[PDB]
Amino acid sequence: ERIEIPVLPLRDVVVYPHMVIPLFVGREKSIRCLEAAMDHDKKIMLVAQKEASTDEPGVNDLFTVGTVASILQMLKLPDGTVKVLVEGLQRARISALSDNGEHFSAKAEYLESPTIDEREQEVLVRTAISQFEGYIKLNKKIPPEVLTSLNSIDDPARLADTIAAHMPLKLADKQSVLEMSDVNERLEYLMAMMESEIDLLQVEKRIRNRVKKQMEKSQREYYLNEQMKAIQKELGEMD
Repeated sequence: ERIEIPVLPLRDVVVYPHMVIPLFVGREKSIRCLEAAMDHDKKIMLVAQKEASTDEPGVNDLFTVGTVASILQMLKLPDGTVKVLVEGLQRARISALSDNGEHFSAKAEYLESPTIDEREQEVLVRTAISQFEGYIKLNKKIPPEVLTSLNSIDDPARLADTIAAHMPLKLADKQSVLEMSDVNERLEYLMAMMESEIDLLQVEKRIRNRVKKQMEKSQREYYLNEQMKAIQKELGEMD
């Protein structure tokens, strides 16, 4: 499906379908289009830029693929900056964009491509939820309950986007997950990201524990030895 709407660049985020996020916008070149799209069926195209998070992005500075996202609110703030809450809807490819003065006009696509063998994908889904489950245990910044809340949800595409959204992926991976149309492939990629992380978090934990035991052993040695002094002193001062 061909769609002809405007593009808002995101400095360092990727907004996945069914992901809700506050964007903070303070440019003379954005808000005016964030309003003109507000009263135009409430739908925005969200494309992230790349290397040198340059405040004045050109036309080659955007990625090929983005997210169509609806606007949940707009809110002027004490410093003149609009907090705009959004929800991502579906991914779409750039045919060609256009810097029409300030904002960006663009065409035109839609995400819609699954895979064969739903037995493999059944397993692969189960493996993914189960890996995430063990992942939040090591992450712990993530609400232990949005795991189980969306443990139910059928949608594999949505499962993968929920996992992507809740992990501290680098941009490149963020976008490559957006760019992958095959839901199986992105589930296996994210399972590779989780595992990598998990390993890293196990290394760091072991290190932190060796380090704590050392601090505690050293501190106690110093205390015991300030004791020995203070006693030898009180003893000398006797006969």
